[PDB]
Amino acid sequence: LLAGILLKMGAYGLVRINMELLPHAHSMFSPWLLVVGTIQIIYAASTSPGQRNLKKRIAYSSVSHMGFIIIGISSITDPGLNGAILQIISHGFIGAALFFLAGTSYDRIRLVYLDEMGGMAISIPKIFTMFTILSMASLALPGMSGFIAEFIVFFGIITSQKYFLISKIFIIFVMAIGMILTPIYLLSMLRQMFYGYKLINIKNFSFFDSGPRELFLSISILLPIIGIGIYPDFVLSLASDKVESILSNYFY
Amino acid sequence: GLSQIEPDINEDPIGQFETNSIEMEDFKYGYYDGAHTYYEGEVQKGTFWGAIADDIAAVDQTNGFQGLISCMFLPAIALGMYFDAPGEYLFIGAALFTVVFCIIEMDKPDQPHNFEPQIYKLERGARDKLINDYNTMSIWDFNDKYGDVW
Amino acid sequence: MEHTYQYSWIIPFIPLPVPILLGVGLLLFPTATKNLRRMWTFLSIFLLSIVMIFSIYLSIQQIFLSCIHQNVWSWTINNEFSFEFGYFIDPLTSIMSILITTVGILVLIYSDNYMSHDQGYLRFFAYMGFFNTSMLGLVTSSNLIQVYFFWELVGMCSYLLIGFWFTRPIAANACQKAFVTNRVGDFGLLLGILGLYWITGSFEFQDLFEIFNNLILNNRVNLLFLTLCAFLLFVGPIAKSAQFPLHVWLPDAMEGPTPISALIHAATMVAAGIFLVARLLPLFIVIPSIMYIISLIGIITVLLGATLALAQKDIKRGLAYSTMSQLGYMMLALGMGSYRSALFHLITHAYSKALLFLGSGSIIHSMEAIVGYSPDKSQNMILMGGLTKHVPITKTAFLIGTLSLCGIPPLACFWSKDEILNDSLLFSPIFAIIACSTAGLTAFYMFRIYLLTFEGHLNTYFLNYSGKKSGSFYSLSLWGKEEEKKLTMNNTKRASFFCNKTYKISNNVRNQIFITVENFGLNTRTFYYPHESDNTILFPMLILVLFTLFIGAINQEGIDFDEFLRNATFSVSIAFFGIFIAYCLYKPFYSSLLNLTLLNSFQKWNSKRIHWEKLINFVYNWSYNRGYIDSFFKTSLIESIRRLAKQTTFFDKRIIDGITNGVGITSFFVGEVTKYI
Amino acid sequence: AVMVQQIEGMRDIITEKHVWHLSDKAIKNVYMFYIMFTCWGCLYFGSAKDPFYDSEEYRGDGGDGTGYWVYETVCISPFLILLGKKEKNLEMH
Amino acid sequence: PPAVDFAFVHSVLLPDGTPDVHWRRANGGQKLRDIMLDSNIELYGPYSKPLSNCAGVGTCATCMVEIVNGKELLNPRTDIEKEKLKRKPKNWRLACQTNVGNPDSTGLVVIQQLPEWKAHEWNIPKNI
Ligand code: FES
Repeated sequence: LLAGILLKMGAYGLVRINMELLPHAHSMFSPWLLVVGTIQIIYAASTSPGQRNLKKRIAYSSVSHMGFIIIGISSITDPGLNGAILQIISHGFIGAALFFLAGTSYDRIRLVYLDEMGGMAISIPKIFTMFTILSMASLALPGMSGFIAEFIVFFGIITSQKYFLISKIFIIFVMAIGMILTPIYLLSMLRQMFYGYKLINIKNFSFFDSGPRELFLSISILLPIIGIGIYPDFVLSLASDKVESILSNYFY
Repeated sequence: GLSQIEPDINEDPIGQFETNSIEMEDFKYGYYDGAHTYYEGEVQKGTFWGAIADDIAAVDQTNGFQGLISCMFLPAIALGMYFDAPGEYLFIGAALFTVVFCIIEMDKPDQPHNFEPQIYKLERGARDKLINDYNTMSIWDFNDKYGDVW
Repeated sequence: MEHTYQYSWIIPFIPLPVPILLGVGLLLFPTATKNLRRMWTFLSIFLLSIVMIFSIYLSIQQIFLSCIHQNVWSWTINNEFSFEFGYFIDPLTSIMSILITTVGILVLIYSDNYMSHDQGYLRFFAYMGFFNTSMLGLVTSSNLIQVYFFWELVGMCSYLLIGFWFTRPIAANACQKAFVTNRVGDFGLLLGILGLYWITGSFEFQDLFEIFNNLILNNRVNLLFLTLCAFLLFVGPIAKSAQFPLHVWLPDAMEGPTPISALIHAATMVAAGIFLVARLLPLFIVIPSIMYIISLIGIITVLLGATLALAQKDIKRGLAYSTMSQLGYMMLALGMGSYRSALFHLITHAYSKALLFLGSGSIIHSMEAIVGYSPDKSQNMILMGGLTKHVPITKTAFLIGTLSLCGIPPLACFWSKDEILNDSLLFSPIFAIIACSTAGLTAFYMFRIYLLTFEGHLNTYFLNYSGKKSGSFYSLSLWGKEEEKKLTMNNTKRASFFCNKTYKISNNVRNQIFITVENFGLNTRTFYYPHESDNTILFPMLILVLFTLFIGAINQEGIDFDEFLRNATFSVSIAFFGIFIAYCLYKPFYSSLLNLTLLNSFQKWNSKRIHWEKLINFVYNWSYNRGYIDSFFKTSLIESIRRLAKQTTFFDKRIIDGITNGVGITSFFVGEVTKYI
Repeated sequence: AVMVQQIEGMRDIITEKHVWHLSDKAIKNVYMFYIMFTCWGCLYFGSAKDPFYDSEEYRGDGGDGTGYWVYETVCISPFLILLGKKEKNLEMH
Repeated sequence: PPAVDFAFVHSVLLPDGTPDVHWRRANGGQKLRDIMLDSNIELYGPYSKPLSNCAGVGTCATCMVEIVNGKELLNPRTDIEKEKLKRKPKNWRLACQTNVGNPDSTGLVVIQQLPEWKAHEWNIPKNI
């Protein structure tokens, strides 16, 4: 919930008390918040391979995925802000379940850094598959809510009336380098912590797998991600009308 | 884990990025990765119902009634639509189910994995919170090793 | 036509049942569903057969009536979105649907026994069913949204399938690379389809084909921006079809199973990179400079696909580089605008190289009984040696496949490449003679692949090399009761106990007494020979042989659906030349149809091996360093990103967390100072 | 729904365009059913035999449920052996 | 003339069960691959086909030969032999990267060709 819902106040706040309370000043500040978010995605996706730790990797992952919300907020569009709210909810589910699985993986393995903690997929296969599916959801992979979020924000950029093509090209380019760098750190985490074989861990450990409670946690946070990836209007439809009530304050 | 002695520092911090797996020189293919294991002949029967109910029975703390209501709850909400449309009845019944489940989950067994880590010394079966209402046993101070063997 | 296309929304989602039931089965009740080990297999094959039947009927209705059905629905309706997920059933879709369904069914039948000795075996079919669903949704795709959707889902299934054996770290590096490469391609695909929504505001194929015919006559759209957007839109196909920049994922994708080496490429997924270009040709021929770009990428990666496979000691990597060459041939054919010859080349290649990969897997599982399980042994083409004697059906299958790649005219598929070169040689001088040279090289390395495996002695039980086989055979000596009671522990027999003494030299005997202790015989004396694989591995190979023999005769139906003998004999001359250069080297002397008087003069003219000691050296260096492109990327692209990551986390932890922590350090310090002053 | 579209290049297109939506109420109802499923699972699987956090592996060594129990344990058991060592030296090793 | 005395024990034992020693005379030290190829003894084995080996540079691990009684006149391992083979009994050198010395050289190096696909272990006396 520090990443699930506590990180979203501040993103939601930039919508309430900044976007519809101070609109003519947001029209001055959002051009720079855009550059900040575009640099934020790359910065927080390049720091994450720098982290040997497992949990700090996902913390920086959250710093990276908040960049799309910053961008959708600074996108003076209906698609941009709808993608920001959708990414609030999507990354809520994703980061919540990812930190949950990293904590349970630390409790099972009692190792933190990715230099140690080699192949643990045969030890904890349920945790392996849930972590892989939620890394795919963090990856903006279609069939998950992260894709439609990190695509509707792009679409709000390219359909923006505030910005011009000389800037839209640079912004989209620096945004979509983020989705090259995000595979790098997420699948680096996966191949470091799960893919491999450690000869000293053969049978004498025989760690316990994901119990039914933890499996229900991960699955229960997964099913809205899948359901929103296959039908996004579980999240757009509750906000989009209100988003127009925001943007009606911006165009005139 | 335990590490009663201090562990040995590894003189080879293998790398910031590459995984901690063994090299392909020492990798016995087939047997490790399971690409040539699973010779059918050591497998067992239990075709999909003798191993589902076995797994449900493997992980369950549900008694006859608590558990029956668990099996009949989600079918009740699934028939809350496509058979009728009650409305607030569904939520009132779901709250009733949650509260009666929580009252039932004040289980007569206490299962000492529920208790604090400091309790695990030995002989904890003689401790019986299961029957003794108003236990009155000042052992949760956790600053001195009292002899609670009486 | 009236109602059968209303049910065109199922051909993606008919397989999806069994991966859905496996992902909730293997994840929640793994014992129970793995108890149904073989039933999910037949269920997957049956559902893929339903989709095969439906796609065959759709192809029949496509060739009957000339129309395209676009049964779009509405995904989301909030603002400019108005998203759809419809199915653009055109001739190209129908081709891709049959090409996916047939090869997927046959590869599933293949994996029924290839993976029967696999511990995690049902998750393989979960991945395969999801892969087939994802590709069937990719090709049945009305807008770039759904194309993109299933593009990245294909990347996901490629990652999972390549890292299917997650335990071996080489597969981990393979799958991480594959997904990173596919996403370097999908980067381009995303900021190309968004550039198309800028230039057109379309997110559909019905409108794009009706806009781009007249869009380039306007003034606001910059032609530089259009070619930039088109190149970025092609970068996706560059990655999926393994073209020159993003080709590194394919020869390293062999670390997974062989069935996926038949389905990932020579099949659905690399066919997707060709499908997208074939579908966007109506808006690539109009843009001026993108077509030359596609032709140049294809003609660079037909020789990077060819000069790489000349000396790959592995079977699957050589076939993968051959696939990388044939996909470049297809991208060249699209670069020539030949909308039909590229797809016929794709069909014959995906029914020939898939056959070759299934034959390679049967070769491999024949070889595991020899050398155990080791891809440096059980896939090492050199010590495959001779398998014509042992595995004849697989021999005929692999022979028909390789001869289909070389372009043999009567009993194989030359006519695809015939149309390729016929539409290519009167276009440009650069992209014609080098294409023919790479065709000759294709004949050479493919027949080398065939000859090093099948024709000859076994090279692993060979009694000139394998001393274990010799020690197992000669269970008794050649003297009976004489010369010994048996001898093990033979000493340094430098004089052979023949009363021989040395002349003026450095030394003859010394304190070096080394007992060359030999092994024993009459122990594990069986050493079985490679027997043929099971019948469910042969049946896919037989059906694919029937295909690539039936495809070789396909009054033409290139117009209905979508220097003749001089060019033919010239192409057959260069192909037979490559065949002959492979034959005179790799075919042994006791089985070659050539005359011994010529075969001896071959080595007599080349007994020096000095001009060949540089050519062979450079070709092997090329094939072993992988063109040095993998080394360049792993020195300047992923190591560059790793240096940048260490630099950025330094900047974060030291000198922007340094300020945040220096606030507190300075507060502590001023507190202690103003406490003590 | 059915539209025939002429295009110069390739062929004709027979677009169908079933514009639909789940609807405002059904979206609320699937939110309802999923929250009820979350209730059911939170209670039932919460009342399941969590095999890891019950045994002497987790609950034995420390097992409070924190993330610092490992580090404070391996920082305390050095202190406990040092204290037992001082007690041993108190009575002549 | 300065003649280095090679032996070149084959890996396959004879049908008698005894190894075969061939005693190639080739003069000087340039490269053991070029010596075994000029003097026509089996170095590669199944990699003896043209493109099945790197043909001298050292990029493959194919021309590896177990050399015993060869601490006298060799070049040391050139970090390609130390890397392209990593876990071997350390008597195994690549013939095209190793070098038996200079023209003015005499010695009795015995080099078991094809150490892979062999039955014997050679029981080298323990060093030092
Ligand atoms: S021949 Fe390649 S290593 Fe000597």
